[PDB]
Parts: sequence; structure tokens; C-alpha cells
Amino acid sequence: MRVGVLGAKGKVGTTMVRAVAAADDLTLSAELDAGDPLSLLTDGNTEVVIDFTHPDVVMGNLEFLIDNGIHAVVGTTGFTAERFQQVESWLVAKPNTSVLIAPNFAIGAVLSMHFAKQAARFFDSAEVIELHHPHKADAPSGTAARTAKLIAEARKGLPPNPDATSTSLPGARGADVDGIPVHAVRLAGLVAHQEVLFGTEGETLTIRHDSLDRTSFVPGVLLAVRRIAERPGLTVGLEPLLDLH
Amino acid sequence: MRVGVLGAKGKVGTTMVRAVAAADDLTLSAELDAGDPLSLLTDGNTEVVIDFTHPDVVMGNLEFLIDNGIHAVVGTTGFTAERFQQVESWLVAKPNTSVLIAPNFAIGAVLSMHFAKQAARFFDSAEVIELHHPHKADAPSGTAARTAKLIAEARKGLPPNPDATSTSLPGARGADVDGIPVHAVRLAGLVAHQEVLFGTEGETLTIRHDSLDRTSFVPGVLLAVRRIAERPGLTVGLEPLLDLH
Amino acid sequence: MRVGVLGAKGKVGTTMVRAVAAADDLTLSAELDAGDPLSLLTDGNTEVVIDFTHPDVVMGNLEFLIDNGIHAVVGTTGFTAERFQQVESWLVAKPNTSVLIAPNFAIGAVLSMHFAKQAARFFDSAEVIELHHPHKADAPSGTAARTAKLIAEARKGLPPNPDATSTSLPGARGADVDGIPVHAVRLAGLVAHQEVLFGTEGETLTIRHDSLDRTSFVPGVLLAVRRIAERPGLTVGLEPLLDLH
Amino acid sequence: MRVGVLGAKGKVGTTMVRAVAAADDLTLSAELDAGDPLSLLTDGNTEVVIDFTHPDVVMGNLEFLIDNGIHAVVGTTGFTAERFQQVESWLVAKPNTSVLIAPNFAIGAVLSMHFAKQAARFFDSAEVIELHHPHKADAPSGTAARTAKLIAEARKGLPPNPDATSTSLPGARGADVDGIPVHAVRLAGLVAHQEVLFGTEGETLTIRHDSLDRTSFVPGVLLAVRRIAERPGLTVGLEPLLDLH
Ligand SMILES: NC(=O)C1=CN([C@@H]2O[C@H](COP(=O)(O)OP(=O)(O)OC[C@H]3O[C@@H](n4cnc5c(N)ncnc54)[C@H](O)[C@@H]3O)[C@@H](O)[C@H]2O)C=CC1
Ligand SMILES: NC(=O)C1=CN([C@@H]2O[C@H](COP(=O)(O)OP(=O)(O)OC[C@H]3O[C@@H](n4cnc5c(N)ncnc54)[C@H](O)[C@@H]3O)[C@@H](O)[C@H]2O)C=CC1
Ligand SMILES: NC(=O)C1=CN([C@@H]2O[C@H](COP(=O)(O)OP(=O)(O)OC[C@H]3O[C@@H](n4cnc5c(N)ncnc54)[C@H](O)[C@@H]3O)[C@@H](O)[C@H]2O)C=CC1
Ligand SMILES: NC(=O)C1=CN([C@@H]2O[C@H](COP(=O)(O)OP(=O)(O)OC[C@H]3O[C@@H](n4cnc5c(N)ncnc54)[C@H](O)[C@@H]3O)[C@@H](O)[C@H]2O)C=CC1
Ligand SMILES: O=C(O)c1cccc(C(=O)O)n1
Ligand SMILES: O=C(O)c1cccc(C(=O)O)n1
Ligand SMILES: O=C(O)c1cccc(C(=O)O)n1
Ligand SMILES: O=C(O)c1cccc(C(=O)O)n1
Repeated sequence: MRVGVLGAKGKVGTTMVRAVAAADDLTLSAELDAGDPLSLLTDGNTEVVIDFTHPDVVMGNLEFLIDNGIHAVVGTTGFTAERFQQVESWLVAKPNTSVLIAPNFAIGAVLSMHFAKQAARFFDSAEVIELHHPHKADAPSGTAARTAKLIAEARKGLPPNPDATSTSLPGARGADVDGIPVHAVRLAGLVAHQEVLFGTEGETLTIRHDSLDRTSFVPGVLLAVRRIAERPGLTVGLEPLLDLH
Repeated sequence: MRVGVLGAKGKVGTTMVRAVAAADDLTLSAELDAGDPLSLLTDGNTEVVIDFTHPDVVMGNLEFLIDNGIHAVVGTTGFTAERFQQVESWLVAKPNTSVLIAPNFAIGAVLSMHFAKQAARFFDSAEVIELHHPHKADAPSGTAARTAKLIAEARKGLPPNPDATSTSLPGARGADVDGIPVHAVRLAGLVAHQEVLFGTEGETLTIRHDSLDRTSFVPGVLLAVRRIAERPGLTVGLEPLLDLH
Repeated sequence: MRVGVLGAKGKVGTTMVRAVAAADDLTLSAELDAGDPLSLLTDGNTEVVIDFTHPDVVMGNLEFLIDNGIHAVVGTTGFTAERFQQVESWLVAKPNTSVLIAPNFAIGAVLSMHFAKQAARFFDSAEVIELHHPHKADAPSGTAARTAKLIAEARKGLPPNPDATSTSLPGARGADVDGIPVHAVRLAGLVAHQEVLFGTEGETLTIRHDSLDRTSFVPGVLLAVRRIAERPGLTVGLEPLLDLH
Repeated sequence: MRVGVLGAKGKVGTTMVRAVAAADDLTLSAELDAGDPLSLLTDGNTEVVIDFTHPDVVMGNLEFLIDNGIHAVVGTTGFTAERFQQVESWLVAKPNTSVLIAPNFAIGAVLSMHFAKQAARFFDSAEVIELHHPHKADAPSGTAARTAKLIAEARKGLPPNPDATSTSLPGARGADVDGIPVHAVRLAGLVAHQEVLFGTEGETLTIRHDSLDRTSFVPGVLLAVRRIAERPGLTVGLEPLLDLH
């Protein structure tokens, strides 16, 4: 299988390049970063692309890829409904082309979101603390926001988090994501971390995920790269490839 | 519903007394502690008993209760397979009597055991750190041991935790519970806490439960007290009620 | 020693009442809550008062107390420079009257602030996560804000926390306290908790303090109540009574 | 300054090689791993050596180095009183040779040991949880053991940790280090982590250090490499350099 990487010089992208290069069943056929022509892709007869670039360019790369029938495994963040729709649109005229977009490729993260969904209804309180390296441009993380969305949707019909806050400094209570507070920590020394906190009378549940290293994202990505053509169209999240094995 | 409490003066037992006393749909009909006659139960027309006493006396109280058709919600620890056995044969002669024994009545704890079951097969490593107040007689906790049992059974067919330990002080690596290391911390200021740690390449998943207070055990207990007669015979665990596992 | 309590029916105040009542060397001589006359104090010949009330009334109570020469141990939050000054003022015409105001009376909290002061200069990043029960009116806590102040002052002359945040939801990055981000979590089941996070290349230092119970504030308070008259005037913080024994 | 590295191919050693190579004021003059002659050191005019090898070979390398007047910055673990002894008598015959041995070169770790020293006397309980990658041969870590030693010495004259344990699985309570329990976790995905837990009535203090990456040990090592000759003879610990203790 001929695999190309968009964002090859990036913190994550370079890690994927080594991963592909080292995979016995994959041929690294393209290494693009900022300012490299996309035809390098079509030129090396790339079959699938791993994209870890930027919210400002991903839709550009996606149109090209789908246009040329190249499958895409996308980790780049910032996707929205309209974006998904756009993708969803684009892919309609391009059947047999698969695009997989995951807010996080680490298994612990995927499991965390799963568990949070399950625990949400049993508690009175839920907040999300997210912790990342100081080079991350967006806060809160997409993973954190998506996790707040899931908790909120799972608690439909229940009252809101109890909060007697009457005076506070702006921002102390974090960002409101569908009524779930989300706090973003940007600290040197960190990579990617998230804590989901549930509380009720006299007890709390914490689901914590820690990416100590960017290699943590490779198994998930390569798993997707390999079974990409199984589900043609648009897949979101890794869950579909996991709640099997 | 007439509810009696065994271990009424205990750290947990007294909390249950207040809880029952305050429940609008329950009548506190008995308060027994060490040295109180069991007939105080039968004497007050008790229908259900909450037992938070001691491993050395629970079987004694259980025989009496079943004998007199009183239902039992038991939180007292130290139950074993053989123990689970006597209570059954005791009930067969007293069908229509229900006994519920739960290693933990806090919801977060029950959910933690559920999640650990689900995550076990996705990681190379699993260890359990358990933390309790310095008055706890047994280590590791029953909750921790049961959680190690579940993780082990969920990983049947997979290799053991990788460990290159070649020299160590005795005990440094914790207790072996079905091949899952369990560490017991006994510290002033704590109540009841447990951490489940899963690890694989470059990432870890931690499910942490904290009982900051003994009130955390009341909802679970009262839930069981109320639906006790829904299942005649023995019920081990709170799972069946929480409609999950 | 005749001790009176302001805020006697409060979450913390009631705990202090039991504490005083149980102290063999203290006489509980007054129990005031909202709507009780202050002369109850002067009426019972109170010598020292413990105040755990509200930012809106503390200055009122303080004027009376100082006016009548009653010493005050104040845990109520929301004090400011002008307030301190005001107190500082007031106390000038009232020598031999001592007032002790502490942002936190738990020893671990006092130690945490001490340690943070010491570690601040060794790291590139510092953030503060504070976690409290959902009845707390103010965010961030006074302890958290004071801790951010100390870290900032200890890092004078060093560059700011590195942060590449370019897009973010409002509040995701917390409150800015002297350039130190502070995040406030309000969750059911919690009492009073704080985490100080320091980060540099490939490592982090976390100093975590947990008040699992409001009794945690009693030793500190009673220590202050007893040695109150040692330092006449205004003392802030418990440190002066600790960096001895 | 001509710097050589012993254990150049090791997890940590290779990281030091890159660090030296990249330092503008240091010349990488030697790269030895298992089976490389020590004369490669003397051969390249090496002035200082960084040793991250193995307890079984460090004394061998130390004799050679001191013998030839090469300074040594040693991170390799397993040093003991008797060991500390040979190196001294070796140096007496080679004054002007400096040897620095540190159980940990990460700053957060050094600070953690400092703080634990300070907090020890204020609590009733102290335990140490240490967490490392599954390739570590020794448990508990030297850092953890040294930290338990310090806490114990700081609590001389005080009673022991209160523990009502009466029945337990072997090892559940950890290793005894001078009466301080130490627990060693070996988990995939981890690098080097330690938690110090102090507890007293209703509260706990936790000092947590996390090395998410082996780069975390470079600043400390290079700092020592550079000022090595400031102190002829033996220096145990990084404390003397950090101007603290
Ligand atoms: N879904 C997941 O599991 C994960 C998602 N991410 C996300 O993936 C992205 C990458 O993060 P990092 O690697 O830390 O960023 P980075 O520091 O690597 O920045 C992105 C890289 O891609 C390059 N690139 C930029 N524009 C490009 C273009 N138009 N075409 C091709 N290459 C281009 C940039 O030059 C740079 O090399 C971010 O949005 C991040 O939040 C990161 C880790 C995991
Ligand atoms: N399943 C769960 O969720 C939980 C289980 N437990 C377990 O429940 C038990 C109680 O824990 P604590 O309250 O902390 O202990 P405790 O020692 O404070 O409470 C036990 C009390 O019951 C009394 N009692 C003893 N023998 C009795 C007898 N023959 N008849 C009536 N009362 C008797 C004792 O004098 C004492 O008052 C232990 O086995 C503990 O491990 C504790 C918390 C939660
Ligand atoms: N410094 C420290 O270590 C600590 C400080 N606090 C702070 O102390 C205060 C108390 O917190 P909680 O006990 O949770 O609040 P709370 O829920 O007890 O509210 C305060 C109580 O004082 C009463 N009171 C109100 N106005 C009064 C007045 N004018 N005169 C006399 N009594 C009055 C109220 O009726 C209520 O009983 C808050 O500002 C809290 O943040 C809380 C714990 C520790
Ligand atoms: N003080 C500190 O801050 C730290 C100390 N350490 C300790 O440093 C040592 C190294 O740890 P790792 O790098 O993880 O182990 P490792 O086994 O990955 O590194 C050791 C390496 O040195 C090689 N080597 C062995 N014998 C040698 C010899 N006679 N001459 C030259 N090279 C030789 C081995 O082949 C291997 O390449 C251990 O004792 C570890 O506990 C590790 C991290 C930090
Ligand atoms: O969901 C996210 O935004 C996310 C997840 C992991 C890592 C990163 C990152 O390094 O930016 N971002
Ligand atoms: O599983 C247990 O043994 C357990 C769980 C919660 C509390 C206690 C306890 O307080 O003894 N014991
Ligand atoms: O510094 C604070 O504001 C603080 C500290 C401990 C407890 C509380 C509280 O219960 O409000 N508030
Ligand atoms: O104190 C120790 O033994 C220690 C400290 C940090 C890392 C390692 C290691 O990687 O072996 N060992």
C-alpha cells in the first residue's frame, strides 16, 4: 500500500513518516510539508494519505485527495458540521473513496470518551480539564470539546451542574461547552493529556488519559490506514474500527 | 419499610442510621452494634437489614436473618466463594428471602470496575493502587482485589504484564492478585480511593475513584434496600440494579 | 480563654463551634450567625472571635471587634489591600488587639504555597488548578489567587509562560492572575482542593493539596486562637506560627 | 571542554550524546557502550565523562576515570555507602579529580526531595509511590528509596505511620524503607514518575514529579558537567549546585 504524509515535517507528521517508513506492509510514497506540490502525491501513485497539518489547509488538501480518489486518514483538528458536510458533500460525487477523520488516534483517548458517555448520567457534576504542550494553537482541544459534547448529550433531560458561583474573575470557570465546563492547560513538558471529572455526594470518578509521547498516535493511525477502504465514505472517530477487536 | 442496621455505631453504620432515619419511606426499626441481641431485629418487626459490621460476625448475622426471613443488604467485606455458598444453601430453605452483598456501594466504584473490564484487553500493563484511611483492617481492599480479578479474567489468553524487575525489596512490587499487582496505601486523611492504571506504548489510561466521604455509600445502599425483594435469593454486586455490569 | 464564633451555623462555622466546645482549654462563649446581635459577644465577655462568615459582613464585624478590643482569627475570604489597610488603619488606634487573617488554615495549603514559592524559578511554566464544592461563591479561590501572586513575584525578571494559543473558546485558558493562569473547578463531592503545576523540558512538578474534610481547618484555627495575643496587630497567613515548630 | 559518554547506546545515554553533540561549548570526544575500550576516553583527550550505564560496571569505569584524572558525572544507580567509600579513597590519591553522583538529574525530582524533607514533620503519615517504564531492573527506584530515607530522618523522634493492618496479601503494603512504605509501579508508556503522600486528619499533601521524557535529565547533567571542577573530590547529589538542599 502506497502511503503519503501531509505535514511531514510537523511534530506529529514526522513521527508518522518514520512509522510508515518502518512498516513492512506500507510504502512511503510521498512526504509533503508546507510549500510542496500536491501532485507529488499523484506523482508517486499514492493510494492513501495521512494528514496532520493545519485547520487552514486541511479542506484544501481534502478536495484534492477526494478529487483524485486518494483515501485520507485525517488527524488535523478544527473540523465542523459544515466542514463535515462539505466533506460529506464532496465525497458524494466520489464513491469508493474513503475519508477517516478522528479527533484523537490514541486508544486511551477513544476509550475515555466511551467511558465518559457511560458515566455521565450517574453524576451530578461533570467538568473537563485538558492539558497540552505550549505550542498548541487551539484551546480547548478538539478531543476535550467533543468529550464535553458527549457528556452533555448523554445527560439530556437532567439538570445542569450545580454551581453557586456569585463572584469570579473572568475565565476562572473555564469555557462553556454545551454546559460542561472545559479548562485548558498549556504547559512546557506536556504532550497531550485529559481528565474527565464526575462528582456526586461524597465521591468522584476521574478518567485520565495521558499521551506521554506522540508515538501513542501511530497504532491508531496505521490501523485506520490499513482498513481505510473497508468503510467507503466518511468515518469519524476510531470507535468503528475498535468495537470489533 | 422497616429497616434495621447492624454495626450502628460504626464509621459507616452510623451514617446509614442517619440516612434511614431521614428517609421518608423508611422506618428505622433497629440499631444493633456489638453486644446487642439480634432479637431486637425480630422484636421490632424489621423487614430488611443493612449490615456494615465485621468479617468475623457477618456470617453469624446472616444465618439469623435468613433464618427469620429478614432481607439483607450487606456491605461488610471478606466474603469468599465458600461463604457465598452457605448463604445460598441457607436461602434455598428460605426462598423469598433476598440477600445483596456488594464489595462497594459507591457508584463511581461500580462504574470503575465496569470500565476496567472494558479497557483491560487494550493494554499491555494493568496495576491497581488502592488508598484508604489508617483504620482499615484488610489490605488490599475487597474492591481492589475484585477489580484485579476482573482485569485478569478479561485478559485471559493474553501475555502477562511485562516486568524486567531483577532485584527488589520485598513488597515493593505489591500483592499479586491473579497476576495483577495491587498496592495498598493507608494514610491519615483518606477515606476510600482507588486508581486503575493501564499502560501501553507511549500512553496510559487511569480510572480513579474517590470517596471523599462515607455518605457516598448511602444512595447505593438505599437503592438496594428499596428494591431488595425484586430478586429472591442471593445477589452479589450492585451491577444487577444499576442495569449494567 | 473565652472564644466566640461568627458564622456559627455555616458549613465551616459549625465545625469550629464543635471544635471550641470540645477544647478543654477554651470556653465557647458566643455563637452568632446572620441576625444575631454582636453584643452577644461583649455580653459573654468574649476574648477572641473566630470569623467564618462572608466578604460582605466581615469588615462590619471587624470594626466592632477591634473597637471592643476582642481579638479576631479570620478565615472569611475576599480581603484586599484597601481592606487590609482599613484593618491596618483601625488596628492602629487599637493597640494590644490582634487580628489574624489567613487565606487558608489547612497546613498542607500553607505548605503548598511555601513550596510553590521555592519551585517557581526553576520552571518555564506554572499554572494553578483549584477544585471546590459547588456552593462556593467566589472563583478563583483566595488561596489559588494568592498562590498565583506568589509564583509571579518569585519569577520576577523571568519571561512569561510560553503559550502558542492562537484560537480558543473564551475562558478555556482560565483566569489571568498576574500572568499565571488559574482554573476553577466547581464539582459536587469536593470540599477544597488545589494543584500547582510546574513544567519544563520533559518533566513536571505538581504540588497537590486536598481538604477531604472541613475538620482539616481546625488545628490551624485553634493554633491561631491560642497564640493570637503573641503578635498584636495584623498577621496574614499561618506561616508565622509554623516556621518555628 | 572534552566530554565523553559511557552508555552511549542506552535509553538515557544516547540522549546525552545528542545533548553534548549539540552543546556549543562542549566537544563530544568519546562514545563508549558495552564492549568499547576505555582507552577511547584517554585516547580522545576526554576531560569529563557522563556515565549512564549499569550498577555492575560503574565502579569499574569509576576506578579507571579517577585513575586517569578524568572527572565523572554519574547518573547510573545502585551506589551504596561502601561504594561511596571506594571512590573517595580513590580520589584522595588523585585530588583535583571531581566525581558527581546524583540519584536523579531532573530538577523537579531534586525539588521534590527537598520539599518532602520540609513537610515530613507536619504529618502523621508518609508513603512513596514510584512509577517507571517496564525496562527498569531495580525496584524501588533509587530516587524513591533516597526520598524515603530523607522523610524517615526528618521524622526522627516522632511515632511511626499509624497502620491497623491485620491481614494482608504479601507485598500489598509495599517495601519498607526505614519505616516508610514504598510502592513500585512498572507500566508500559511511563518514563519516570514519583508521588510523595503525606496525610494527617482530614487532609493530604502530594508532591508529584513526572519525567515525561528523558530530555528532562539533560539540563541537570550538563549543569554538572560544566561546573564539575568547582568541587574536587566527591559530590553526591545535585543539591550543592542548585544552591539549596
Ligand atoms: N487526531 C489526533 O490524534 C491528533 C491530532 N493532532 C492535531 O494535528 C495537527 C498537527 O499538530 P502538530 O504536529 O503538533 O503541529 P506542527 O507543529 O507539526 O504543525 C503542522 C505541520 O504541518 C505543516 N504543513 C502546514 N501547512 C501544510 C500544508 N498546507 N500542506 C502540507 N503540510 C503543511 C507545517 O509546516 C508543520 O510541519 C494539529 O491540528 C494538532 O492539534 C495532533 C496529535 C494527534
Ligand atoms: N461495601 C462497601 O461499600 C463498604 C464496606 N465497608 C466494610 O464494612 C465494614 C465496616 O466498616 P467501618 O464502618 O469502617 O468499620 P467500624 O469498625 O467502624 O464499624 C463496625 C461496627 O459494627 C460493630 N459491630 C461489631 N460486631 C457487631 C455485631 N456482632 N453485631 C452488630 N454490630 C457489630 C462494631 O462495634 C463497630 O461499631 C468493614 O467490613 C468495611 O470493610 C466499609 C465501607 C464501604
Ligand atoms: N481561610 C480558610 O481556611 C477557609 C476559608 N473559608 C471561607 O470562609 C467562608 C465560609 O465558608 P462556608 O462555611 O462554606 O460558608 P457558609 O455556607 O457557612 O456561609 C456562611 C455562614 O455564616 C453566616 N453569616 C452570614 N452573615 C453573617 C453575619 N453578618 N454575621 C454572622 N454570621 C453570618 C451565614 O448565615 C452562614 O451560616 C467563605 O468566605 C469561605 O470561602 C472556608 C474554609 C476555610
Ligand atoms: N540519575 C538519574 O537521573 C538517572 C539514572 N538512570 C540510571 O542510569 C542507568 C541507565 O538507564 P538506561 O539508559 O535506561 O539503561 P540502558 O540499559 O538503556 O542503558 C545502558 C547502556 O550502557 C551500555 N553499557 C553497558 N555496560 C557498559 C560498559 N561497561 N561501558 C560502556 N557502556 C556500557 C549498555 O549496553 C546500554 O547501552 C541505570 O542505572 C538507570 O537506573 C536512568 C535515568 C536517570
Ligand atoms: O484534540 C486535540 O486538539 C488534540 C489531541 C491530541 C494532541 C493535540 C495536539 O498536540 O495539538 N491536539
Ligand atoms: O473494598 C473494600 O474492602 C472497601 C471499600 C470501601 C471502603 C472500605 C473500608 O472503609 O474498609 N473497604
Ligand atoms: O481560599 C478559599 O477561597 C477557600 C479555601 C478553602 C475552602 C474554601 C471554601 O470552602 O469556600 N475557600
Ligand atoms: O532513582 C532511580 O533509580 C531512577 C530515576 C529515574 C529514572 C530511572 C530509570 O530510568 O532507571 N531510575
